Amino acid sequence: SSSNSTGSYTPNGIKAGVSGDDPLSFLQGHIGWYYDWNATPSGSASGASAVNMLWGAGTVDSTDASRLSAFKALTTAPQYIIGFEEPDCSTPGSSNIAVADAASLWDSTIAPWKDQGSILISPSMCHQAAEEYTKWLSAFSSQISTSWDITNLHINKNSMDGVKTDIDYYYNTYGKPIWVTEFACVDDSTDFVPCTDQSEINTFINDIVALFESDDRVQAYAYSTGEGLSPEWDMISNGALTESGQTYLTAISQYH
Repeated sequence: SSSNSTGSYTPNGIKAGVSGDDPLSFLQGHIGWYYDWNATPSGSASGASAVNMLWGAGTVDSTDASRLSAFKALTTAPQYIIGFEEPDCSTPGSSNIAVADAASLWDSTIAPWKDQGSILISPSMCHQAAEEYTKWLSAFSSQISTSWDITNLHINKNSMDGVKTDIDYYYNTYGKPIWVTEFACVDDSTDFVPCTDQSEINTFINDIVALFESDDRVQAYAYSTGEGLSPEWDMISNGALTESGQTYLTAISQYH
């Protein structure tokens, strides 16, 4: 053996993860990792790694303020840090940060942990592969002094062709391993229309989990439990695991 992160780029050798705390009790034993958009996840699961996150710059609302303040009070080095949630968007549950402000915060507040072994995951673009035209991440990449280890994607698509478009764009541009920190069935061909048909949702979840497992560029992925998606996409409903939640669980259980 030879003479650095404690963590692997695929946490615990399981690509599959989840966003949010309510799902953990249900997915435990079949996921490598989890996060809940807080500085530290409030939930816990044996067998999986907690992933830390800095959601934003701390001014969108009092939750943004609370998360930045918790992140600055960390005294124990994260294994993994996810960067800002959709700083390129201004709509609900997006962090809405100008490039220059985000670069400075990344460098001052996230980057120092790399020295302690933390794996750095980039901010997520809401614009997906249209980041080619909006140029938020590309300008951010130019302005930061400490780069990321792992390129962070949000995939909101309704076909594997669209999923591949996103992975291709980000892999061809940066040549770094990818984490899909949120995916959802959404028709984005025209505007942003979340999928509502359960049968199409099931096919999507089964298809995308197979794609991600087989794609060596994708080192981790997580089902989105974020805001603005269809009720049929909800993983949890009145404390129960929904059909969509069960389709994800069954799909990731074929692997681990």
